[PDB]
Amino acid sequence: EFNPYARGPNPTAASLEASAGPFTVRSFTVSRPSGYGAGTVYYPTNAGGTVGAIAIVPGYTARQSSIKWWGPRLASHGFVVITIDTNSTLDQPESRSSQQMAALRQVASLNGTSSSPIYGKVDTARMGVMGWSMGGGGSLISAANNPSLKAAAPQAPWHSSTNFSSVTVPTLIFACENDSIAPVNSSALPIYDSMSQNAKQFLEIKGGSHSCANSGNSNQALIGKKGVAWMKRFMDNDTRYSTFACENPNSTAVSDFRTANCS
Ligand SMILES: *[C@@H]1O[C@H](CO)[C@@H](O)[C@H](O)[C@H]1NC(C)=O
Ligand SMILES: *[C@@H]1O[C@H](CO)[C@@H](O)[C@H](O)[C@H]1NC(C)=O
Ligand SMILES: *[C@@H]1O[C@H](CO)[C@@H](O)[C@H](O)[C@H]1NC(C)=O
Ligand SMILES: *[C@@H]1O[C@H](CO)[C@@H](O)[C@H](O)[C@H]1NC(C)=O
Repeated sequence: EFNPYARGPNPTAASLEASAGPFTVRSFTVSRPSGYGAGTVYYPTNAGGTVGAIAIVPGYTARQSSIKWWGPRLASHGFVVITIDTNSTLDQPESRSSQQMAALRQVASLNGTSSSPIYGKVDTARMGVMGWSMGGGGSLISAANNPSLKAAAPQAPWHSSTNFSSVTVPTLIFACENDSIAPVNSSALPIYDSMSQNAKQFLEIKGGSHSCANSGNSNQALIGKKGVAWMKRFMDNDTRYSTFACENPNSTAVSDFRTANCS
């Protein structure tokens, strides 16, 4: 069927590995954050139609800088992306999930706000969640509590419980092989293995420390391709991205790859 959510040119490995997607990106600081500490909104100026919204949360002690690279990278492919700072840098996963969802709520509110740069740019029914470490755990809590979310793609996630068997949202877990903060064997892989009801994927970056998917990482072509492909496939229902979303990269930079129920 004609997909009313399809945006942008037909993807290629090259187009998805590039630093920038097809759309021009602008950004603004949120003047009065509603339910979180601070936020930057990244948006395409020329997507050609309304686009989904993604909210991204940092890890413990961390700020927008740790996750900022996702803002332009995703927005340039046709998303409105909010990177947040938490109320406290020492907020835990449940609080991070609440704040992530408050950020999505504010982006949806701004779609209806005539003074906003994202006035009329958002499809409030199509949302995604991403984040690092405790903000990754928070993303999985967000998905568990809000199953109408269309996609989740946390990185090096941690939560006090690894049991996300209730999650029905398509979930891509970025993991870091040599993580010594939230070891893969005790955190990311148990989380991945808990999820039985969803499309899901596990992508472990070989030799990576806990920060392996953060701003300034040396694998932006692969990690950015996978994140954009997952969000395109599931937030936009865009089957042009089915092979990019589901494929094993068969990459010497990937130490572990798993996927299930992917189409
Ligand atoms: C974040 O702080 C705002 C402002 O005080 C508040 O409305 C919100 O409830 C806080 N969120 C959490 C999860 O503590
Ligand atoms: C966002 O606003 C635009 C223009 O007013 C509108 O066409 C669109 O439906 C809105 N989004 C949602 C999800 O209602
Ligand atoms: C996770 O929680 C579900 C729901 O209680 C339970 O049936 C299951 O045993 C737990 N799963 C794991 C993977 O420990
Ligand atoms: C991985 O290899 C399989 C089997 O040869 C192939 O179907 C798939 O395209 C490969 N992935 C990439 C990125 O080429």
